[PDB]
Amino acid sequence: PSRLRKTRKLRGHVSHGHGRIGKHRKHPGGRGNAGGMHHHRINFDKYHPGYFGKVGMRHYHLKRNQSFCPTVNLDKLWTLVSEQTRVNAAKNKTGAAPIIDVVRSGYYKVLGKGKLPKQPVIVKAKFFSRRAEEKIKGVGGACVLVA
Amino acid sequence: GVDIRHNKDRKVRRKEPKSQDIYLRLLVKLYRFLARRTNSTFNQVVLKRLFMSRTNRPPLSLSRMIRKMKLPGRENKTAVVVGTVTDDVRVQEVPKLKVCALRVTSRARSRILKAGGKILTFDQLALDSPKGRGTVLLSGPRKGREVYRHFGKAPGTPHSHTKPYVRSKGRKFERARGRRASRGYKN
Amino acid sequence: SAHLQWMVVRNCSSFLIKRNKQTYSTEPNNLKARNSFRYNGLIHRKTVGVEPAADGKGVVVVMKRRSGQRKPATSYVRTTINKNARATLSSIRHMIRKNKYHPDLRMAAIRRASAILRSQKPVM
Amino acid sequence: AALRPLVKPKIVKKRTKKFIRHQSDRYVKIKRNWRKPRGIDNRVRRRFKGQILMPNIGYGSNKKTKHMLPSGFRKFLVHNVKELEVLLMCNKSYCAEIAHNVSSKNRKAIVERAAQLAIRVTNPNARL
Amino acid sequence: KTWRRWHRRVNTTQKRYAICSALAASALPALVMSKGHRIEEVPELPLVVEDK
Amino acid sequence: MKFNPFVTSDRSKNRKRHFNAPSHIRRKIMSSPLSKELRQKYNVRSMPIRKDDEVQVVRGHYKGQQIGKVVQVYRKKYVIYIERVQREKANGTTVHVGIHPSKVVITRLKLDKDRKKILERKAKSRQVGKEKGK
RNA sequence: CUAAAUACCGGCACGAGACCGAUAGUCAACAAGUACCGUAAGGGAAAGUUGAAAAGAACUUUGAAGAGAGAGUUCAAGAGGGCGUGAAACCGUUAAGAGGUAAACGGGUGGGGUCCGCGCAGUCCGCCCGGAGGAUUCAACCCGGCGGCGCGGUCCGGCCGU
RNA sequence: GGGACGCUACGCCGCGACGAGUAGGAGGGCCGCUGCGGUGAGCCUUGAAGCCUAGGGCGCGGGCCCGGGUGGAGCCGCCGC
Repeated sequence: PSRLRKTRKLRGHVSHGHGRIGKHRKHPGGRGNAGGMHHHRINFDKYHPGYFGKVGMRHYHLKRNQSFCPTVNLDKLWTLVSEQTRVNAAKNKTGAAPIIDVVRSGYYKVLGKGKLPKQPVIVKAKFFSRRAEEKIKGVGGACVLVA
Repeated sequence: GVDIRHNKDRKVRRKEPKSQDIYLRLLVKLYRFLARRTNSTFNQVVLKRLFMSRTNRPPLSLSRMIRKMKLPGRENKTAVVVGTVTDDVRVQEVPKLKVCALRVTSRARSRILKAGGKILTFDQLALDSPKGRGTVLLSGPRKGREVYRHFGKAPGTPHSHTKPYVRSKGRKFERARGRRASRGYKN
Repeated sequence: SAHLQWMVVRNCSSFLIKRNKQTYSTEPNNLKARNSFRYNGLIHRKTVGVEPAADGKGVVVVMKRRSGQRKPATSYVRTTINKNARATLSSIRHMIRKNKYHPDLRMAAIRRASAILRSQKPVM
Repeated sequence: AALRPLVKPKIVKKRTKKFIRHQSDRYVKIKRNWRKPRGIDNRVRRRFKGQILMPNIGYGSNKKTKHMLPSGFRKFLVHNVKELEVLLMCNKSYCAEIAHNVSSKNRKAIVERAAQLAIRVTNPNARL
Repeated sequence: KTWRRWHRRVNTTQKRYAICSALAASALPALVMSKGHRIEEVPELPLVVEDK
Repeated sequence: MKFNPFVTSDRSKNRKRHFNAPSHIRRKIMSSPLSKELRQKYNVRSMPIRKDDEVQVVRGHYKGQQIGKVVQVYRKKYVIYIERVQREKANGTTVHVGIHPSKVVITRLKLDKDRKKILERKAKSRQVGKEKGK
């Protein structure tokens, strides 16, 4: 909508919203990110700290497929299986703990961020955290490694 | 000649919502009558919040509403939320509740009614409690947006922890001179 | 409902016309011919309408029933009054006040009928 | 013998002369329509004495007498016969005016319908 | 230029929302009158006709 | 609506075909309906006109019930010339007034070996709509 | 060695447009890469519209003729051959007004024109009274139809339940 | 225990205070142009657009509607784009 833009209200105004002393010239400060070690030093330090310099090790042929290790917290652990299995787990008097295969839903590591409900589980995952294991053992569950 | 400043003689606030939808406007029309005819300030907070923008009336998660009803106005007491009532997946047990909201997510309607709860709209709230009697008014985390992490004191400044504007985070993306004590300086 | 449909017809309606700093509506049952919530003939469940007679002598009074709300062929019933000036205004007053049929427009129908009878009066 | 309005208030106008453009008399390319000057050294822009007055909000007419004809009515553009029956409940306040492109045989359709409804016409005998 | 953004995409839920609003407003007698339709003689506005 | 994708609906293109049509196409555009007495006998709606056909004028300033024959067919002007359809020049000579073939009804045809062949052929497919259509 | 998915401002034939409308849109809507310019490489225009149909003004008269005056065609020559509509700058003529501080302008009046108000005897509308009139005429009953409401204190039966 | 108006609620009404402006910013335009989807049982050779106008007027204003002349074939109002 060009009718809703600013240029429709600027008709009849000489400087077109750009001033009379500092005319809207072509490139007063330089094109692009010019002047990092120069006249644009303060903006590059007060808003982008760490822009200039090298740090860390180079890695020539990096494949993002190798580093794929998605994580899941203990908050949304019971959301992986359906709600029907959660009701029957506490309802069952034999103590048959349902199995939640973390790799099946698309995660590899389990992190112990959240609280677990007091009913046993069997957790199959590719990796585990230290705190995630003690929370599972605290309820009376088992951590099963799988590859 | 009068030596007064017209710089801030015009208060900036919302008189009517910028939304053009007609269902909110009919609810706004209902609560304009309740504000100027009843003596309760509840009809003054609801009417003020009905004008507010989407970022001003943040969604309220279900687990927060359980948490604030674990410390309620001493138990039958309804919940009034101007925003949207969203569902939380890291909550196990939900009690029966009386919830008033402009919008409720579809999973949250099934979860509340499965526990024997009740969901009311704002026109039903006026028929139930015209003055807001026996009501708890709640709101979501206003600073819960990711936008506020970029706000405040600018980065590259001592004790000014604020997320910078970076296209992608990595080892060579604003970890150099402005951050390293080995390279130049740090704050 | 009445308030829900009013927010739609208030600006984007075919019967509404706006020119010369004025706003009018050409609805068949919009007596006083003004775009307003009270006077809209299509919006409300109960509607009073005053129109000139088909033969030019008398007035027809449009009465809207509450049974067939989505049945516009049956919802409207029309009665023709071809009596004297005093008796015509007495009947339209009786159909609105004594039936409690949308009573805020009783005098507006009286004003419209008093001019339609004057319009069909022989011109000097 | 014309159609009187309901009331005849005293029409007051703060200014009746048109607001002419600055230096509109000096040039033909400069039209009479008002344009607000925005020059740095413009005498009219900074309200010099003895210069062209600029339109302000203080020249607005009274809301009671705004858009009212000297006869006491307010105009309404009418294209066909069907638009006449709108004004029969606005008879003593608003008048009807026929459009320029209305044919002569359709103008002589309109006039008598407003005469039966006692609706005042600004231009009844236009073509004849 | 030819590469001006001519086309616009709408969410699937929003596309289905307006159709539901369009169908629901077609059953109210007052709204269809405002579209100028000359159907005052129609017996029932939700006009359902046999499959013949 | 037209449904053929290869048939032009453009106004500028259609006028280009009409004003730049070749001479054998010009004759086909110049077709005029037959008189009503011919129409049950030949079962033909309209037909291209030739040099010697009896013509009544239906529209224009020269319309009437007079019977006149064609003088010539001027395919370059979209104009035919009828016998007594003419106006007076200034110098005293007479000039034939041009009448478009659309405002022309034929009361008598010019029968020929090639003329007669079209009559059954136009009446053949005219009937075909009444066996296939019925 | 090897097709398919792929590209296509050249060419052939197409269809279409929320595009532009003769200073726009291709340079070129027209005898346009033409007229024209430069030794050459190359540069490169301007230019659409009578009328429905020429029915393109027969004939008379002045002038050497160009050009007119009559007459005629047309619905219209106020469409008369670069002719539809014909603005402004500019010029010619008619009417009015004015004129030694260049002209022009703002505010306030006054005078003169211009047409308009179709004003030239100044408002009608209701309620009551009077008397002159003229009706098929009022209230109240009977019959039929229609509509509204009902807390019928809760009549009966249908239909639905976000 | 038988009765005036009203209320396009984005509407109407009542109180007080104030009104400068360059660069610059914001809001309202029933200010204006062009084309598209709707809409006015819209206008129109008994005269469209365009143009001229010593007339009547409206709006603070951008501008707009009638009256007269010319013109001969299209044009506009409202809701959105």
